[PDB]
Amino acid sequence: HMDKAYFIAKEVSTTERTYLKDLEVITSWFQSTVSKEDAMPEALKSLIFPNFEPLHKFHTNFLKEIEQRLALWEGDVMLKNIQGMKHLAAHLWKHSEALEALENGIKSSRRLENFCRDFELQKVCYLPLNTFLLRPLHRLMHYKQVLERLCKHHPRDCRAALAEITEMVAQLHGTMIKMENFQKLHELKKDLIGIDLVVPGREFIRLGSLSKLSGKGLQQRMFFLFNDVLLYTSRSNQFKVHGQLPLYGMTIEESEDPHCLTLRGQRQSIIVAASSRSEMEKWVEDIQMAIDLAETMVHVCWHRNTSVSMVDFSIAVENQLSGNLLRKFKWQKLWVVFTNFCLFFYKSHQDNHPLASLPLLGYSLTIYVFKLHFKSHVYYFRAESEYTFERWMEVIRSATSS
Repeated sequence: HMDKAYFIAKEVSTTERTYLKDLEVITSWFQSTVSKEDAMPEALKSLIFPNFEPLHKFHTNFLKEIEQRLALWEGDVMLKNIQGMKHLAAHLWKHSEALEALENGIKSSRRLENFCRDFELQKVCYLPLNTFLLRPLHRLMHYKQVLERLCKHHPRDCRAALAEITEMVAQLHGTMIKMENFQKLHELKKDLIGIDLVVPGREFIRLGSLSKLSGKGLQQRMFFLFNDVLLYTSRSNQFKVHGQLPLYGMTIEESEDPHCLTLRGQRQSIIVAASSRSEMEKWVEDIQMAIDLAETMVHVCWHRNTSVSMVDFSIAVENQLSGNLLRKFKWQKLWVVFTNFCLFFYKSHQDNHPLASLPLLGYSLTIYVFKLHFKSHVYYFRAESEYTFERWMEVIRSATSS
């Protein structure tokens, strides 16, 4: 074909091909590492897997339907299977129950904790294990994004799919946010030492690097502003918390005694130096808005002096885009995955092991070929189409520089 409509189907199939590959990190890869141990209680094993395997055996049947229509071309398949997913919503409502359960067992069974982490260190678990339990619900969003873009292009059946998906996703908007802020709350507690942070009435705002001022000089420390408490590190294996600063009620003002600002709390007060001008201006609004309302990416941020928000996290999720393109410096052809604001390189399509991974924080996008410039490391990327070159920068530029 030779138009923007057909090119969409490629994006769908190519991102569906990795979606299944993510389920195969559970219905396949995590499955065998469970049956080999028999260490997971039959109460939990019959709670995570029964709600997951049908997703694979269906979306594989979806994939055989769409890729078939691709081969015929060189619409209806959407509304057909989208109407079919409605017989899967029940499973998706049991995901939040699972993620909460998968942590109550790690907080008790020391075997499960020592094993789950040991599984996370496998080279198929390219993302933290918890995030894989969300993918069945994330594929709901990226179906909306595709079917919306069709209702913009085409000048009747696509209108049914964007209507069906919306009502569906907006109904699953319940768990998709509860367990959304649950994961990045729990995973944060796996990188922070000296806390012992899972309060039911607690949310996550943002985190990042802010060169804290001290009597000595300036000291770059990590800052994790939560709903109620902003806490910070002290620079062994993980990040050792220094002190806490309960928000309500504190006063934050600008300063001159370095492009910075102070934070006078009702208890203790500290002076924080920003990384830029809009690193301050970003941190300020996130802080005061969490004060007024009160009435890993960690190592990447720390090592590059940038901040990441829940506001930011949901952005690099709506901007998930997998597919093929070519890469070389001053061509290698490889299957490339974009997820959690990070690049992932694969040898070929049907792999299950990342060749390498490019952390896209601080990288600048410039110029069917774009270029990801950063400090000294410079990469060139040639996309395989005209729409896929637009769509590639579409997700990258929105996750990298702006």
